Order: sequence, then structure tokens, then C-alpha cells
Amino acid sequence: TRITLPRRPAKKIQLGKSRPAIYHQFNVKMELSDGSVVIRRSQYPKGEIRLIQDQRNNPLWNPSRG
Amino acid sequence: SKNSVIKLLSTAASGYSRYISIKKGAPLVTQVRYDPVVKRHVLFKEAKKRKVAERKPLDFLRTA
Amino acid sequence: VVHILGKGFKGKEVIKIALASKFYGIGKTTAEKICSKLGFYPWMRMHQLSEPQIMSIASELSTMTIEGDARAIVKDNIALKRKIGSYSGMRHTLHLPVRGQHTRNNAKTARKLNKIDRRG
Amino acid sequence: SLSPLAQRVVTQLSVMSASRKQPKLLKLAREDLIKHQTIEKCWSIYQQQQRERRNLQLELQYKSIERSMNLLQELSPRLFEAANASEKGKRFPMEMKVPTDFPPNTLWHYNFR
Amino acid sequence: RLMWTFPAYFYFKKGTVAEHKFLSLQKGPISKKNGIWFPRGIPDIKHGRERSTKQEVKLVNRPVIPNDRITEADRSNDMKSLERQLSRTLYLLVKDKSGTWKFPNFDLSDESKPLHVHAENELKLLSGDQIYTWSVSATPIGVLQDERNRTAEFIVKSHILAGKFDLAFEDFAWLTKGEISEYVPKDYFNKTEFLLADN
Amino acid sequence: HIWSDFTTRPSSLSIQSSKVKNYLFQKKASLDPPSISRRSNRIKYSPPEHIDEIFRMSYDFLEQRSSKFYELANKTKNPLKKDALLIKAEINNPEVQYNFQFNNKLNNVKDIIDYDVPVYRHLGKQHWESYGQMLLMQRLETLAAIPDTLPTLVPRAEVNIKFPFSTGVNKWIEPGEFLSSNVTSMRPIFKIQEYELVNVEKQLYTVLIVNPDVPDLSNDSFKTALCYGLVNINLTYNDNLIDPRKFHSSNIIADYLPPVPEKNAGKQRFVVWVFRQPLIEDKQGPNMLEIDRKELSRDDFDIRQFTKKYNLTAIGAHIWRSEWDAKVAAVREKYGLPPGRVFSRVRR
Amino acid sequence: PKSACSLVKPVHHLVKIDKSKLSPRFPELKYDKSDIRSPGFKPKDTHADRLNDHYLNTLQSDLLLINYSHNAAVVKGLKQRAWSGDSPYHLNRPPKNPRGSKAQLPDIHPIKWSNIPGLESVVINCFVREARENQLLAITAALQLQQITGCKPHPIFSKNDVPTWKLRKGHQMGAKVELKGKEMSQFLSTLTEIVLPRIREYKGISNQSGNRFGGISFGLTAEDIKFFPEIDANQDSWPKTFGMHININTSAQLDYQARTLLSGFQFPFFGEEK
RNA sequence: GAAAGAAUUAAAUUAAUAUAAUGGUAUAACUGUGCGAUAAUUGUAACACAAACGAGUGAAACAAGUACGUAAGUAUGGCA
RNA sequence: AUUGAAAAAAAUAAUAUAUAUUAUAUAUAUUAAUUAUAAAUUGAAAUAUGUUUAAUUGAAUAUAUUUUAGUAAUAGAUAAAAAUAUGUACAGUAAAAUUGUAAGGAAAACAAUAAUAACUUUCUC
Repeated sequence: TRITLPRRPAKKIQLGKSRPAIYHQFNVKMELSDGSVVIRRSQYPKGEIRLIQDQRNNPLWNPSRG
Repeated sequence: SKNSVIKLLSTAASGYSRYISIKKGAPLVTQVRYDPVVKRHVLFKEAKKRKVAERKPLDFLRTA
Repeated sequence: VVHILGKGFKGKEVIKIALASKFYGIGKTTAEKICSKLGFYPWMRMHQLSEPQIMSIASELSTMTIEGDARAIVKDNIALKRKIGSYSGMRHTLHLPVRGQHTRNNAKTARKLNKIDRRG
Repeated sequence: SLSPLAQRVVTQLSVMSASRKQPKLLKLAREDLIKHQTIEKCWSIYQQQQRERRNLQLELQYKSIERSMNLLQELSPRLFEAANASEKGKRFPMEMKVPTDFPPNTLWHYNFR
Repeated sequence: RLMWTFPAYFYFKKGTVAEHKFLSLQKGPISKKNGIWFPRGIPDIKHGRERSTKQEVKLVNRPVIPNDRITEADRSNDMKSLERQLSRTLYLLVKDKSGTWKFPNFDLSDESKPLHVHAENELKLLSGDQIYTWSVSATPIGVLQDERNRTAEFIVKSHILAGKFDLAFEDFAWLTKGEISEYVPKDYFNKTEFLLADN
Repeated sequence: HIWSDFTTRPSSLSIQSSKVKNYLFQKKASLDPPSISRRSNRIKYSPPEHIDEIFRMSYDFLEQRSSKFYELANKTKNPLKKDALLIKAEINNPEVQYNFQFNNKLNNVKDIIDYDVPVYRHLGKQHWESYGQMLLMQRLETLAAIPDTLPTLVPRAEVNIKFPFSTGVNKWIEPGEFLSSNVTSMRPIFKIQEYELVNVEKQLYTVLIVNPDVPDLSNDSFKTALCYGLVNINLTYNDNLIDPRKFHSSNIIADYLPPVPEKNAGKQRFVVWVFRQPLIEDKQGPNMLEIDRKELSRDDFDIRQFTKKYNLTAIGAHIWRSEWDAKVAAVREKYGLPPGRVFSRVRR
Repeated sequence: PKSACSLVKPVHHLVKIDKSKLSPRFPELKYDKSDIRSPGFKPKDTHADRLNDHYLNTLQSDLLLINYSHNAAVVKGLKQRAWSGDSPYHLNRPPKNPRGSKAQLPDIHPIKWSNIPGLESVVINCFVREARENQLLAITAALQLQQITGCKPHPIFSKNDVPTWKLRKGHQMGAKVELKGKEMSQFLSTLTEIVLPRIREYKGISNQSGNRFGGISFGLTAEDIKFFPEIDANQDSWPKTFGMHININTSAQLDYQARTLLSGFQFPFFGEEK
């Protein structure tokens, strides 16, 4: 009834030999709604993204300004 | 009748036996204890041939 | 064919009407010239869309008013008179002929869909 | 054996797992190790200094505020009272945004409201 | 060097047009082959990566081109402009009838309204309603006091959000903490150094 | 650039290896590490990228700091403060770190690790605290050598013993070891390494090896036994191995009698204690002290009472422990001690 | 076993024996995880954290200025009350529990240069309740979390049992991840800029939300998670997205201070404050 | 002034403990963990406790070997 | 040992090799590996040799050869979810309650909930 992935025997990480999970990350440029670019580290492979709906074009974040 | 008694015999041909109690499906037991006759520790295997519930082999290697 | 505007489509599917189908904010004539501005040879299927092209496709739908975004506009036009003294509001709220049809008999249809947020 | 959904779950699991994805251990020579230590220690010292500078500055500001408020209390009681109010629901303005990596197209807005 | 292998099998599906481009962009690792000397050790490979070394993974439709951090105003050295330094905290300074520079002073004759509000009103009046400010708090940051003129200048803090200033005071400027030392007197600077942010 | 200057500063702060020094200070990552002796291994090796310029910047930063510290250090008059300043100046020096970490501290060569230099001494102390001192403390507490002989210890000097003259083999004794009667037949050699700032010329030391576990059958308990007693020993930070070379026959208050445990008397702790002398002011040179040699007895020895009498302070300790074996009779015969008793196997 | 009597013996020295150092068992483990020689080494300070830098420069001084109350003394919390000794039965009696609460509450200190409020930690609790049926859903949720954060998630298991909700005890169900330092800061920045503006009728975080002491929280639906750029990248691989709780932990003495701090980092706050 | 550590006091044995009830428990018996999987071994047992006897309970120690622990050591089944 | 790049050694441990002693020592030498282990028509990629372009490099591309990919969790001396309940060694503290928080509610999970004197270390005015 319960859908599962049945476990194999676990691999023994010895004490001292445990290594920290450094995932593969690319430096990704986000251009926001306006031309303000910001670099962020990201796991998905895409060097550049440009955003349509951000805080920089939302009325809540700037009240004064198919 | 959920437990029984086996007869762990001594590897060294001494005859020494260390009777212990086991469940019905007793993972074929093998214990390393002292054999007074041969003045040394030694492994003790079961004597009469009983049976073990189909215990699956563990998949240490990745497969299928 | 892919995840075009999220709920995308399938290949072999000529785009022209395909848009009229999945999309709710656009249909028939609107979808027709929508391809015209994006200039895609008519009778053209989804599989042939050059991904970059879809990009234009997307922007195009953003330009005009599509998706349940308009579902609400009507929802409000409904609530409007409904909120005022409007026979419709009763007909709509009670789930009865909002088009003054056969309340006596053929009215199950109205009861089935006609309701505050009708288009469900 | 496994369904397509099961396969995709396994793939997803693998993405997260360290199974056969991680390199060899970063071994160094003794000279290299020393160089690394000297780099790290110096950096740590610099960071501490920076923290002290900032902390000192904050302390100085606090002292100045204290000096001001005592003076205000001495001179004009009403002004002091006005100054010393509960600012419980004080909210930073939404224009004071977190500085980006690179600036926008329009750097500054001269008109508002 | 310590990073994991990029799990390309996840992000790129096998037998797809997107994968193929990624593969073309990439270059593979040199595998071990029998009967050959590899003087940099034998290749240790798993998921197509040399474990002994760092991995490099090369990657409207438009290139994201960021704007220059230095500005036109910065190049010209226009002190009255707000766009002149983008990475620093600018502070409004003002030059009085005399040659001295200082932070905007205002006479509080009424003493009915709160102090920060009064300051804001004065600023607005000076501007001609071009400025849009926000007081950080009602509490004063510090005081400038003296014996010759029996006065007490209670200093408020406030943040320009969106507007001009542009204008008794002769001239003004927007400067960082390092430039204020040059402009303003030494004693004055000492009095009001710690109030200003370094960056 | 204070760390390149060696006008006033000692030679030990530099790296004596030229190749290593060159590798440390280059303008590009062109050379290969002297540590990796084998060519193929050097070829294989790849240091982490950009390491050089950053390292240089770090050196400059810490060199500047050291120079600033030195500006204070020379103005300072009182000695402990000056030493502390010196330590602060040089502790982050890469060269001194290299020297200390990767060369032996026990038998330090003076040109590499000079314990006359304050920084190196501080490093050595820190190293001792990290492991060896803790171990010693554990062995003293577990075996019950502290309360049984001498109430407490505040470990200051690192004390290491050896038995070179008996067998031939070279081995520093780990605290709480079981040594054979052959091994401990002839006398041991001490090394009292001092890490505190102390007057090398004036400060004398005493060394006492005591056996708390010799059985007294009148009392139905045990008594102490001073197995080896030296007094008025001169130590120097580098010259510190207490050997028959150094100490004279006048210094020996009780000359070495070997461990000769009786059969079934049990395991016998031999816990060496190292005390420093009381230092007297207004007196140039080393202040000696006379021991009443008839008063102190070897077959029964109040260590605490002795300490009280001569105003000693226990700075260091070490311990081994011997039990009966076949050769103890032979050892007794060699020394001319009597046959040796044999006790009942049961502690009834 | 001859006995179960536990009784630590006293010692005769003040040296602190680190027992780990005296062994030769775990030589890699004797090194600190910060040290390069440890297999546990990770480059920590890899790049300049932007939100943290902003906090340091602009906000912290402003916050201090806000929180200055003149001659503010410490407000002691509710503590365990002692008994008055007006009866000999008070003599070894445990103290009366606090006035209102059963547990003791902390003292609220005046804000000075040392104890200015700041971000301490973010925790992203995702408990997927359909995973009582399907264990694979928990895995997918964990992956999603990892994608969002760039940090390793930890699996949540069902701690309790209950019949009404079809829930067993000891069953893997979603995941969590405590972000700290630079990754946390990045995650906050993404939330402020990318995700929360793409939520349609988003007023903000409630002013009635939070702990009594410096902790604020809110949650995102499965609809909201598709705005994260890593999920956006391959929405195809995220059909059944899962919602999440987001516990922000501050170094704030009280909750209004924490709210103010979060506002400084461009978080909108809508409800009527307590 | 700040950080960081080491921690210290309080509180707690209400959690928990293979299972009743009581007794004990954080100096932890409880919990996590590495190793291991041996002492859930083999001869003599003094001596007590309990006790009519037959029985039962604790157990120093001597001897043979095993295990873990730097070591002190601990282990002759389980907190009782 | 052989190529790159451009006299030796000296800790610690480990491995290698030896030899001293009714002492688990030392001597020289070098710093391997550190998340893995069969079985993959097809996936991927590296090398060696086959055609056009400037002997000749790059490209394509074909055959052998292999290598990869069997995608799977713990990375922590983990710590009150479920898993082993005898030994040993090391290490830590629970529960309840209340303010919370997408669905979430009396009842999922998750976060926060005593005190810092003194002591040391580091920076610093």
C-alpha cells in the first residue's frame, strides 16, 4: 500500500573521514525588472537570467515610485 | 514452544558442547567461547542440522 | 508542445487554434492574428516552433489580457449588479437561469455551473 | 523492477547524494600547508579588527546618544519626552533596498508619490 | 577543487537537443588506457570527471550586460549629484555665509512640534518640496555644543529616499566620510566622526 | 620589513633550509615543493591556485603587525611583559611556524628550534599542553601517584626519562610503562624542559625518584622509598639533559638503587618528581642548599615533609612501574642487595 | 556486569585532561573542521555576503538609534519563585514554578552597541503529508529544498502516531534545512526580490506572527515555490511542488525588534501589531 | 569594549529505562556513537545475606583464555 | 629512477625496509589511498590509427581499444523518529508546557523559551 524505495545496506562513513557536501554551483547573473544586475550562486546551469516580475517593479516594494 | 535448545559443538575435535537456547528460526549460530579440554578459546558451530528462515542476501553491490 | 506559458500543448498541433484551446484569455480571431504579428507560417504545428520563437509567443500573451485573469473581471461584473439589487444576482447566486431561460424545467445547466465564481 | 516515477525519484536522490560525485581529498605539502595557515590566520585577525572597529563605532554612537538625551532632559522636558517614545511598530522604508551587485538603468528617482 | 561533479544526467535528459549543445560546449577527461605512462598519476574518473582535479563546466533571448559601477557624475566629480558614488554612503553637507561647511542647522524657536519632524519640515522648505526624506528615529544621534554662543545643536538622523535638494546657505554637497574631513573643520569632524558610516 | 632583519633578532626565527625559504617567498607559483622529494610525485602535485599573491599580502600584514609590536616590546622594562610582547610579534611568522611544526621538539637542534627564544618556548609549551601534559596528568591520577606521594601537581616543566646505560636501546619512557628489571638495572637520564620564563643562571633544581609501594609488614601497609635523589642541578632551556656528565657526586643525596620488586608484593610505582629551588634575592650566583644526609632515610621517606623542610615546589613529574620478574634476583646480586622476599599469592 | 552503580571519582589536579587527544584512534578527527588537514574542511568565507554587508553599513546603526530608550534598565522575566521560609516543610522544597508560565522566561535587556538585533538562522521546515502514502514524495521535497538553498537538507520523520490522519510513527515525511551565514542571507535576498513579489495577493508577513522572543515565521504554498529560479529553470522536474514553513531566528530580545530588523531587509509587514 | 572558549549555578530522575510496582538513575543505569559480538567463558570459590531442610541472593579472591580501552582499566549477561 | 617547471637531511604519524634488547626500539627512505568492489546492444567521453582544410594543425569522421554512466540517501563520534536489549570506550541531555508558523485544526512537523561571577584566549580604545 505504502509506496517506497527499499533501502540497500548503508555505506559506513568512518569517523574523521566524513566530508562536507559541497554541491556544484555556478555564478549566475540575475538582471531584475530594471537593469540592476545581481550575482548569485546557483545549482542550475544558467549563467544569465533576466526577471520580469520582481520587487523592483512591484507596487508594494516601491509605493513612492497570453 | 517459541524457544528451543541446540548443541553448539567445538571446532577442536574435543566433544565439548555448550548447549544454548535459541528461537525457532535461529540464524545458524556460531559462537567463539572457551574449550576447557583444549585449554583455548575456539568457535562453536551447531551440531544437529536444523533450518533457517529464507534470509535474503544483503545487496552490498548495486544490481538489477 | 513543451511547457509554453506553463500549460503548454503537443506537437503536430497547428498553433493557430492550439492557443484558442489551452489559453482562456485568447481564442478564435485573437489567437489567429496573435500568430500573425509573430509572423509564423499558418497551418504550422507546435513541434516546428523554434523555442526562441515561443519566447515571443509568451510575451505576446502577456501584452493582452489572458488566463483566469479575465475570469475574475467577469466574476466582478457578475458580483457587481449581484451586489446591487439585480434579478441576475439572485438568478446567479441561487444557481438559476441568469439568461431568464427555462427555470421551470431545463435549468439543471444553470444550477450545474451558474454560481458566484461561475467559470470554475 | 522499477517504474519511470521510481527511476526519476532515484535520479533526484542521486542529485543530493555524495555517491560517486566527490573528488579526492585536498592534500597539501608542508610548505603549502603553512602558507595556507598564514593566509587563514591573517584573514581571521583582519575580520576581528573589522568587528572591533564596527563595535567601537557603535559604542561611540550609543555614548553620543546618551549624552544628547541627558542634555535634552536637562533643557526641554517636552522635547525629551518626544524623543524618548516607544518605536515598537517602526518599519524601515521600502525604498531603502539591499544594495545590488550592479546598479539599475535609472540610478536615482527625482520624483515620487 | 573540492566541489562535487556536476550531475548533468539530471539537468540534461539523454537523447535531447539541449543536452547535445552542453556536451559540445564541454570537453571530456583523459581516461586510463593500458600500456601507457601517465606521469600525473592514473586517471581516477567517475561520472566523467578527473577526481584528482578541479572540474570546469562551460555553459527575451538577450545577453545580460551589467551597467558600469562608476558613473558620469563620478567621472566629472559633481559633488551636488546623488549618483556620483554608488558603493558608498553619501551625507548632505552645507556651506553657510562664512567659509565653513557643516551639517544643516535650524533654529527651533517654537518648541511645540517634535524635533525630528521640525527638522524634516525645514529640509522640505529648503528644497521647495523636491526632497523625500525618512527619519530613522525621534531620538537625536548627538549634540554640538559651545560656550561662545550659548547654544545646543541636537543632531537628528534621516534618510534621503527619492528627490533633489538644490536649495541661509550658499552652497551644498553630497560627500563620503573621507571627503567630509577635507571639507569640514578638524574639531567639528572629531565631534561628528563616529556618527558617519565608513562605507 | 622586520622579519627579514636579523641584526637584533635571533637566527632561529629564519628557516635554515634555503630551498624551502625560496619556495615560500616567490613571485609566481613556478617552483615545486622541497617536501615532495620524488620527481614523479612533484610532477603529479598541483598546489591550489592564486595562493602566492594572497600569501604575500598576508605576510606583509602580519609582518607589519610584528613590527608594530616590536615598537612596544623595546620600550617595555619588566621581563615577563617583554617576553609576551616578543611572542606576540613573532608567533604568526610563517618561518618560525615551519621550524617548530616540522622538526623535533624533544631533541631540538638549537639552530632550528631555540628554546632560548621566547616564541619557540611558548610554542613548545602549547604543544606540551595539547597532548603530553594531559597524558602525564592522567597517568598520575589513575595510578594514584599524586595523593599517595605528593598532594597535587601543577605541571610546568615537561619531564622525560630514559634508561640508556642498562641495555643499549634508545627509548623515551611513556608515563605509566611496565619496564623490566634489566631495563631499569642502571640509572635513568632525565630531560627537564622548562617553558616558563625563569632565571637560568640562578635557578637550581632537585630530582627525586620515589617508590611508594614497598611493603612494611609491621604496619601491615606500605612505605615510601627514595630510590634516586639529586639536588642543586643547573638547567638551561637547550642544555637540559640530566646525565652523569652534568651533575657531580656532591649533587647525589641518594644514589640510584634499582627497582627490585618482590614476588607477589605487586606492581610498584616509581614516580620521579622534579622540584625547582627557592630563589633568594640580594645574592649573585646559584644559591645552594645543604641536606642533612643522616636525617633523610631511604628505606622510609616522607616526601612531603622533605619538600616542606627545603621549601621546594614540584614543577614536573614522570612515572614508570615495575613488578617482579626472573632477573630481579640477578639485579639484587649485582647491586649486593639481599636475596629478596617472597610473599603469598593470596592477599588474605 | 557486577553492578550498575555510576560514581565518578574525584581527582587531585586542576589540569583538564582531554581524553580524545590521548588516544591514537581518530587522527583525522583531532583536527578542527576549520583546519585544511581535516577531511571535513570546507571553504567558508568564499565571497562577500551582500545582505550582511548592508546590515553592517546602513541598518545596524539605525536599529541601535531606534532601540535607544533613555536610562532603560533590565526587565527580568518570569522565573521560578522560591518559598518563603514560614514553615519547616519549605526547607528542601523545590521552588514554585513561574507565575503565568510553567517554563521560565528570559530577561529582556536594553539594546546597546553589543546586543543589536540581527539575523541568526533560517530554518525551512517542509513536512509533506501525502508522503504518509508515498515515501518518494519526501525525497522530491528534500531535493526541492536543496535546490532552493544550495544546502544539504535533513530528513523529517513522523515522530507521533494518530489514526484520524493516516499517519504512522517512524516514517520519512518531507525535510528541513537550517541555513546559517551567507547561504541563509542569499536565501533571504532571493525571497525578498524574486519569490515574494511574484505571489499575487501578498500583503506581507503578519505582525501577529512570531515567538515572544526574537523569532518570526511564515509559509509558502506549492504555487509559490515555482517562482524560485532553480525550480523555474526546470519546472518540468517540479510538477508536484511542496509548500514549506520558514522559521527566521533573530538575535532580537523581543519580537517587534525582530520585525523591524526584517523590514530593514525589505520584508513587508501588514497585520495589526500586538 | 568585543568575540570565543572553557564552562558554573540553577532546574530536572515529571522524559526515559526490554515489561508490572516499588526502589535507583543526569556522577547518569537514560541517550548517541566507534569498535566489537567477546565475559550470554572455564576450573577451585572464602565469606557473608537469607535460611528448617532442599533451595535461593551478593561475592573478595586463585587460575585459563577472550573482548574493548592511550591508559586507569571494565566485562563471569541485561539498573535491581 | 625516465618528462614538466627552473651537495642532502632534520618534527608527528603512516607505510617501506632493515637491525638492537630475557626494553613494542631505533636507522635510512617516501609521503599512497581516504565513499570504493562484478554484472550495462544502446548513454557519454579519452586515447591510437583512417578523409578534407593552412609535410603540416584544426575539423569532421570511421575501427579497435578502453574509460566512464548500474546514477540511492548517514558526510555526523550523529544524540529522545524507527531500527539489536550482552561487552567496552567516548560524548550529550530529556519531557512537559506557552508565543508561534502553507494547508494546520484539540490532536502532523518545525522554531524559540534560566543565570553569566569568575577564569582563559584574541582583537582593540
